[PDB]
Amino acid sequence: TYKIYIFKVLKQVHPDIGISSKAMGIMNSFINDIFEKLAQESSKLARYNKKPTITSREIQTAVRLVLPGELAKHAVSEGTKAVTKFTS
Amino acid sequence: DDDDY
Amino acid sequence: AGLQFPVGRIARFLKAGKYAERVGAGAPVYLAAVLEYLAAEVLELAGNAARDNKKTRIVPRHIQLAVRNDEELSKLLGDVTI
Repeated sequence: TYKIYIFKVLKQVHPDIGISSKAMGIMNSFINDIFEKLAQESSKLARYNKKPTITSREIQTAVRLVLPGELAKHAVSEGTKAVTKFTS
Repeated sequence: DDDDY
Repeated sequence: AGLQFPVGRIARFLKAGKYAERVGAGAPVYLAAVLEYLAAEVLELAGNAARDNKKTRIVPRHIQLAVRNDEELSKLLGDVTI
């Protein structure tokens, strides 16, 4: 469940604003739905190779295909920064 | 009714 | 990686569903950062709607308003009911 991680992010963006049980259920359904869309898409992309392998390249493509264009562009940049910070 | 998370 | 979202469960979930036989170490980091980005976008807009309506908490109505007024979120997420 992403609810605790959604809560932590809510408190960085709106320190002084809370969230109802029903609203948090909606946020958590959004995140699960996107996860599955990106996972399914990355699964097709990786299906080309034997030993199907999902790397940051498959995720990056999956993001550029599934997300609307301006969301995709910001998400790709976020994805890239996080792998650069992890790597270095 | 919709209590705080 | 800077993130609040969890990198750990992703590789295990992908293997256990046979989404792939192998997962690179960058893939879960990338994916968690993307999910965190989208949560932050929705929350920021939902919270703005709460504040604009003089509320101190986000309720379903605020998320519905946030998604409905945003062309890309409406496309990605679909309709929000109640």
